[PDB]
Amino acid sequence: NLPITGSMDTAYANSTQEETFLTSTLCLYYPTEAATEINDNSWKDTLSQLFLTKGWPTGSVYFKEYTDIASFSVDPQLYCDYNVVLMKYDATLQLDMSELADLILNEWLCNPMDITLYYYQQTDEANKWISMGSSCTIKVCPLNTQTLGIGCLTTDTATFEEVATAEKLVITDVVDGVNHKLDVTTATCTIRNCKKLGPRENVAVIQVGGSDVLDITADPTTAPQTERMMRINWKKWWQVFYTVVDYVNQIIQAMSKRSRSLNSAAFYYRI
Amino acid sequence: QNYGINLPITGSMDTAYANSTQEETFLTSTLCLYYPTEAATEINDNSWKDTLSQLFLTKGWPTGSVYFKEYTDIASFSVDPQLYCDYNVVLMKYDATLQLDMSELADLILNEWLCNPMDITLYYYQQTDEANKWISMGSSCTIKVCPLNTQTLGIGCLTTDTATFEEVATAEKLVITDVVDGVNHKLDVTTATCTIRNCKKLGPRENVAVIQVGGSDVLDITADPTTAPQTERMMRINWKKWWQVFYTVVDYVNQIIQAMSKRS
Amino acid sequence: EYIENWNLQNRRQRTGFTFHKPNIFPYSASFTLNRSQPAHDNLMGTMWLNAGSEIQVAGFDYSCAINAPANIQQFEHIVQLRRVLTTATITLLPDAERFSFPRVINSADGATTWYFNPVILRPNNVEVEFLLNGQIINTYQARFGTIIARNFDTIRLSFQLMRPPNMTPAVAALFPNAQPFEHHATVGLTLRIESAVCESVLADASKTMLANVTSVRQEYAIPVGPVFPPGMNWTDLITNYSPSREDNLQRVFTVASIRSMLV
Amino acid sequence: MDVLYSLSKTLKDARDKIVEGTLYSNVSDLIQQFNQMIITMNGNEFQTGGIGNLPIRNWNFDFGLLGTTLLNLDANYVETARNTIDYFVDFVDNVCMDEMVRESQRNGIAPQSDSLRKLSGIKFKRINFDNSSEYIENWNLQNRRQRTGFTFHKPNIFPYSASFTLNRSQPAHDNLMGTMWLNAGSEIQVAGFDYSCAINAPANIQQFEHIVQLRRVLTTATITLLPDAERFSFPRVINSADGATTWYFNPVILRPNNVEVEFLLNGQIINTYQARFGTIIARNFDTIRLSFQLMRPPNMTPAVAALFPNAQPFEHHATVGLTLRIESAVCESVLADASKTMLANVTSVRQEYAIPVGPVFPPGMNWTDLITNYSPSREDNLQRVFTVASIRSMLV
Ligand SMILES: *[C@@H]1O[C@H](CO)[C@@H](O)[C@H](O)[C@H]1NC(C)=O
Ligand SMILES: *[C@@H]1O[C@H](CO)[C@@H](O)[C@H](O)[C@H]1NC(C)=O
Ligand SMILES: [Ca+2]
Ligand SMILES: [Ca+2]
Ligand SMILES: [Ca+2]
Ligand SMILES: [Ca+2]
Ligand SMILES: [Ca+2]
Ligand SMILES: [Ca+2]
Ligand SMILES: [Ca+2]
Ligand SMILES: [Ca+2]
Ligand SMILES: [Cl-]
Ligand SMILES: [Zn+2]
Ligand SMILES: [Zn+2]
Ligand SMILES: [Zn+2]
Repeated sequence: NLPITGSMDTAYANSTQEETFLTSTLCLYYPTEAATEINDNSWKDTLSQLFLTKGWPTGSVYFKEYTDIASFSVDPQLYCDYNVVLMKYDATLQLDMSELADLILNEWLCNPMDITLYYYQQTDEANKWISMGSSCTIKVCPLNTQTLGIGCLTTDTATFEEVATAEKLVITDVVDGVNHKLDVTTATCTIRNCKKLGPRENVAVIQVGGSDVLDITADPTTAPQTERMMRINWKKWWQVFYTVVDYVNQIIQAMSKRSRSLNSAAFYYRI
Repeated sequence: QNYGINLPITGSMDTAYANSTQEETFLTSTLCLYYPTEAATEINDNSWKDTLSQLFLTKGWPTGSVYFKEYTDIASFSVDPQLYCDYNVVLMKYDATLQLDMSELADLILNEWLCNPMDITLYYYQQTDEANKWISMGSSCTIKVCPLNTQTLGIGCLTTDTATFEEVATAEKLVITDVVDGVNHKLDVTTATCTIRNCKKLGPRENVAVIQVGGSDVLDITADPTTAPQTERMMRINWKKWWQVFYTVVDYVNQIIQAMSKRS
Repeated sequence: EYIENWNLQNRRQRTGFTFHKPNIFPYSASFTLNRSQPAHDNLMGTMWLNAGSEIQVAGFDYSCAINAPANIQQFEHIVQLRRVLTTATITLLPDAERFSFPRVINSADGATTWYFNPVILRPNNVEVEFLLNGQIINTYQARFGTIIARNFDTIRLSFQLMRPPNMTPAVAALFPNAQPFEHHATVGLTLRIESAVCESVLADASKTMLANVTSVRQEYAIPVGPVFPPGMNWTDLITNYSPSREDNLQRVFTVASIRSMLV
Repeated sequence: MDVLYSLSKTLKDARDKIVEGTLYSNVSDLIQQFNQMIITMNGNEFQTGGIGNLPIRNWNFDFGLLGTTLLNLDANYVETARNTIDYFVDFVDNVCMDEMVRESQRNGIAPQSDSLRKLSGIKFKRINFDNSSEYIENWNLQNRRQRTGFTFHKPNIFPYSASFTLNRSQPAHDNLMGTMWLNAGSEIQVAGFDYSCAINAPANIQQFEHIVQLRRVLTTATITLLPDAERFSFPRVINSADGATTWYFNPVILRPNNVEVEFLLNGQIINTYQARFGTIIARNFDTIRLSFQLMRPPNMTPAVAALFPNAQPFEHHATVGLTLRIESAVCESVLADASKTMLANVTSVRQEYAIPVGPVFPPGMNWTDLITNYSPSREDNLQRVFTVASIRSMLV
């Protein structure tokens, strides 16, 4: 990182929207019921041709399908330069969808949490415990300097306080500066000590139907709706895809290139 | 003053404020309340329109000007809703299952539209820009579309076979269709029961205020996903009785009118 | 200087008065709306303060020139100086700090108040024209800081709101494709005449002739006469600066300088 | 230059003092000086003009002397004097214009027009008398290699520069730390902005620095320092440094903390003021260093606490501004300022006659370019043309 000095008299460059569309890829994530209702085996081709009418080259818009919010939340691997997740709304899953958004709208620096040998804690408000798997049931036993438990016995898990049950993804936030013994099913879950670095600008979440319920910040005093969190009312999925295609320029203007240099080596759909 | 986009109007930042014009506008303006049949059902009083007119008179309106129009429900009210009052207030009952229909109705009545007739049998139709929409109304509106290419052949559809078309509306009473711009579309609609119009959203409708009774903020009067604006004419209240809803509308009628602009 | 100009004017020779910050513009805080409607929510126009030796103008578009051709909204402002200025040093600054904060402004006829919520953008294609008798004398394109207007009686400021073709998400949010518009794109301009030369007498920031004459007239309760406005108010005087007013005012200014030699 | 100035001063004194009815005792010395000027100039041929659209003009001096026997001046005497005065004023105006439009790189202090070079001859020094104006006095001091001094009300020392430096930036430009400034004329507005309000800063303090280099040394400078920057306190959409994109700025103004202004000369601290606002005196400096701090308020009201969250998004960006206005200063070099007119006169003459761009000054006499690259050669040429412009302003 170096200082950048700019002149406020500098002339605006021409639109780069065409070039970024030509040199980037767009990944769309939708629920399988969308494909069920559309009932057309060539609809990927149709959406690709419509996106070509919108500027994107053929073969740059990738369509990815997930069963539901709960399943998609197990290690979501976002591939393209720009990712748009069409997330169905359910009044019963307000937390989970939020968690999913909280997982994909932010960058996370995660390290393994070997609970069975080590005692863990959360240093600051950015530190969370992100647990993903088939069934994440997490119980917590707060501890203290004398190494005893507060309303929990380290030798008896039945006394561990309950914070997650049968979860595909859950973010656990406990009181900072306190050591907690953890009881989670390592067989059906993996828990990681994570820090949210900041917003993840290459991922937009469009909530299909419903109202504003997403809360991507653990702080109760903030429920910020960034430009990348859209929400559309719906009755047909074809209308949903038509609006995603038509306002694609608007959607991408709300997004920015990831810019984060990762330690990982994952697969990407890139040109 | 009117709508002088054509010609300039110059003003001085020292011009003294006139007095309140609220009384004069109430005296020269007709007020209409659009409420669902359920409201009249829960209000067993038959002379209740008279009482509401009297209460408005206590609030300044002359006793020939406040009007009350009933509609069965949102679906039926969305069929060619005619608003002929200087100030229109639509009390719109909220239902979680009809969110898109609430949004379509509010978009239709909270905005001005320039609509031209459509002939889905005689011509193909495309949408020019983000303002060009298709607005279909009637008893039942089932609309299917086949996007064409530059060669007029269909994309993921066959023009001859309507079954291969893509379905954007079923049995609707009102629907706003927004397709990808610049692409000719062959259309199939139930013209017997569905009139479709090629419409352009000119701008907000300033004399119509929708009070959403109960519920939350679900109205999305913009086809752009990135924007869900809440204009000052889109109000929301929490309710258990319709008499209290009407009393709230009457008592804060000054606040409701100052949130709207008189008919031009 | 004043007696020299008096003698020169008696002989019909070219006079010259050097003014630091001449009070050449009568106070006028006004606005023009080129696009408007009774709700005052999608407004395009200009608002300006001409005061003394300062012009502060600002062109505002509520739609941010979304529908304007080429995404450019052209704003123009004209100030007709009541006397010709020569050898004028003028500061240009891109922004108008006076029209960059939210304000509630009366309607042209005073019936209602409208709302202004500026978000300031760099003025584009800035063009200052200094004209004399309807002919262009000096032209400055995209020039800021000190400029020289050698001889002019009219200032024509043409500027543009150019919608930025690229926007970051925070920026892209503020300017939606359609109404409602909550952040109105404003382009400013500030013009400051620091020093000029005029063949006529004027008030300015460094002298005391006007203040001396006004003080003497107020101290002895001089009734209003048929030449000068009541109280020797400079705005009225310069607004209707007639040759008869110019002669009387030069006389009293010369006498005031002669008095200042001693008092 | 001194001879041209003396001609102009003699002509101005003659205009002001040779008036109807005045005692000859009032003008006797002036009459002697005027007749001496006639004697010196008589029989001398000059040519002005011939550059740009400035017309070639030929000047011939064959004049009679003024009478000396009157007790009081009458109308006849004044008209007789005025004819010669008019011709001489025309000549001096044309010489001044011919000099104002010319420049040289190596020897720009020396006269450039043929007429002024001829007037630099020894025989013309008889015209020379009282050199009392500030510009001619500084010209004579510079010729004698003495310390020079020009007083400027609001010196135009800072070239126009509206720029920003981002010390923390992202492609989405939403967690931005840096500063933006306008230097223009005698004004410097600076504003440091932190989008996170220094929540992650070590001691909740963000340090901002702004160094401005003056192209000439200023002395005896009265400056006003104010703790806010109105220029960077309203929302704006600003281009990016490359111009590719635009970012958003939504200031909320906090008072600057630990304000420290240093006036430096050759990198040495001459004057220093901490937490001092209003009028300060910088006695001798060439650099201004403004250091200020954004201190996160330890205690906040609910509205203030709502403005500044723990993490992103950041919608209200904390800003601390400083304003520095030089009202009066002294410089050893000529500078444009707000009260004088020499620059405007030189530019006006160069424009009215369509003078081609020369090898010294920037096109159009643009002050920003001149002061940005204020080289010694440019300073010499500028002092020459400014002295000539003042001499011209004595008459025209
Ligand atoms: C920018 O757009 C203009 C307008 O057509 C075009 O002439 C120009 O070549 C484009 N590119 C650049 C780099 O200016
Ligand atoms: C406005 O109100 C004032 C204050 O009572 C009253 O005197 C006046 O007549 C009213 N009407 C007008 C036109 O000013
Ligand atoms: Ca969960
Ligand atoms: Ca327990
Ligand atoms: Ca915690
Ligand atoms: Ca929260
Ligand atoms: Ca519908
Ligand atoms: Ca098909
Ligand atoms: Ca469309
Ligand atoms: Ca929308
Ligand atoms: Cl000043
Ligand atoms: Zn108006
Ligand atoms: Zn001053
Ligand atoms: Zn940048």
